Amino acid sequence: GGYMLGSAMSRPLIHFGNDYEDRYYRENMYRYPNQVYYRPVDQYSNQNNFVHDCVNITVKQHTVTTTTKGENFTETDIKIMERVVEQMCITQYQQES
Ligand SMILES: [Cl-]
Ligand code: NA
Repeated sequence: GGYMLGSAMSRPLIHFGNDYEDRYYRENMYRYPNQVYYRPVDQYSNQNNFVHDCVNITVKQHTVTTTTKGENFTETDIKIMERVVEQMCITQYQQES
C-alpha cells in the first residue's frame, strides 16, 4: 500500500435507467461505499483512466471487506455499486484536480 482515500460523502442521487435497479439502489443504499480508494490523481493525464482504476480498487476493497465479515453482495448490488463508485470517483477526480 497504499491507496489514497477520498473523504466520505453523501451517497449520490442517481436515476438508473433500469427501473428495478433504480428502486433497488434506494432500498439498499447503505450497502454501497460512501468513499473511494484510488491512486494519486497526478499519476493520471486522463479522467477516464483514473476513474477506471478508482472503480476497480474501490469495488475490490468493498467486496473484500464485506466477504470477510460473512456478508454478500447480489449481482444487482454489484451493478449498482459500480455506478455509484464511478460517480464518486468522477467527483474525486474533478475536486482533487
Ligand atoms: Cl449516504
Ligand atoms: Na434497506
